[PDB]
Amino acid sequence: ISSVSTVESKAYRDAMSHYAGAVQIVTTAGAAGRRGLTLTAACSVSDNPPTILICLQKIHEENRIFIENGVFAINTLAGPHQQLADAFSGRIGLTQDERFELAAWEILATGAPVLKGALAAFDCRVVSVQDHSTHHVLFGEVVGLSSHAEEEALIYLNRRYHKLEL
Amino acid sequence: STVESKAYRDAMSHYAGAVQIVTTAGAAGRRGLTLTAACSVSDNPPTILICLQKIHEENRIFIENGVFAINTLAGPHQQLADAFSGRIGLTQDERFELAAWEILATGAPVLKGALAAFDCRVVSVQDHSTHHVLFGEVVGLSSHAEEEALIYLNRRYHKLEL
Ligand SMILES: Cc1cc2nc3c(=O)[nH]c(=O)nc-3n(C[C@H](O)[C@H](O)[C@H](O)COP(=O)(O)O)c2cc1C
Repeated sequence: ISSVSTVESKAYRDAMSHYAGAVQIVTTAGAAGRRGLTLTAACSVSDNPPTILICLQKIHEENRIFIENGVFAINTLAGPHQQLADAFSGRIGLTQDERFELAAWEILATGAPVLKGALAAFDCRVVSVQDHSTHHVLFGEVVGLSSHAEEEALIYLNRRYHKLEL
Repeated sequence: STVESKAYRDAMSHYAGAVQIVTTAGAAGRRGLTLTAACSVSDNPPTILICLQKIHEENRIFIENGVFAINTLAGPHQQLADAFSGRIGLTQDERFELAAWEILATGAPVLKGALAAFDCRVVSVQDHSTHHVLFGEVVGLSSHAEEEALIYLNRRYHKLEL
C-alpha cells in the first residue's frame, strides 16, 4: 500500500463536497494584528484537556498572524451569520477591519475576537504548529468558552450553505 | 489554564459533525467505529486526519494495520451509526453485519451506499493526551449521489438535504 498513488486532487475535492462541515469563523488578535477567516477544517481532539485543531491554508501568508499571536478563537456560526461567513471567506472583498465591523465582538481569555450570538466559541492558546503540505495545522488548548441557545447551525455541504435546526 | 471538560463537551454539542464510520482491516483484525472527530487536512496530496480515543484499547488496530477508510454516512445510516458507536452493544462482527461492504485500495471495509468513502494509508500517528491523531493519505475513493447527509448536532441525529 506504500507504493500506490494517492487519488487526484479534483476527484478528492468532489468527494469532499459530500462531507458536511459546521461553519466557523476563526479569529486572532495580538502583536501581529487582528485577523479572521471562515473555516470548516477543524475538529475536537480531546476533552481532557480540551483541545481543538484548525487547518489554515499556507498560500495565504496572512495566516501566519495566528501562529505569531499564539492564540485563536473558533466561533461556531448560527442561522443569522451568512453575511459574516461571506465576509470572512473573502466573497465580498473588504479589509479585515471592514469585515469585523459587520458584527459585534467581545473577548473571553486570550483577546481573540469572540462573536456575540455564536452557537459556541472556543478561545484557545496554540500548543502545536504543524506543516502538512498545503496547510498549517494548529492545535489549541481551550482556555475560554461560551455557548448560546441559537435555533439553527450554519453548515456547508454540496458547495452551498445550509441551516440546520438544533 | 484550560476550561472544564464537561463545559467543553456541552459547548461542543452546538458544533455539528458529519457522521462517519471509520474502518480498518488487516493482520490485526477488522474494526469500525462511529466518529465525527475528523477533517480534511490537504487536497495535495489528499490527506485526512482522525482522532481515536485511547480508552478504547482496540483502536490500536487502526495503528497496527496502518490503513483506514472513512465512510461518510447518508440518511438511512442512523441505526448503523448507533451500532458503531458502541451504545447498543453487539460485537464488531455483529455491527458489520448490519450493512454491505466492499474494498477499494487498502482492504479496509468501504460502506456500500455511503455518501463518500476515503480509503487511506496511515502516514503519521501522534499522541495527544487522551487520543491518537492519525494522518492518512487517500489512495482510494468512492462517492454516491445520496439525497441526505447524516449529521450529529445537539445530542441528536439529523438528516440534511444536499
Ligand atoms: C465554507 C468555506 C470553508 C472554508 N474553510 C477553510 C479552512 O478550513 N481553512 C482555510 O484556510 N480556509 C478556509 N476557507 C477559505 C478562507 O475563508 C479564505 O481563504 C480566507 O477568508 C481568506 O480569503 P481572502 O484572502 O480572499 O480574503 C473556507 C472558505 C469557505 C467559503
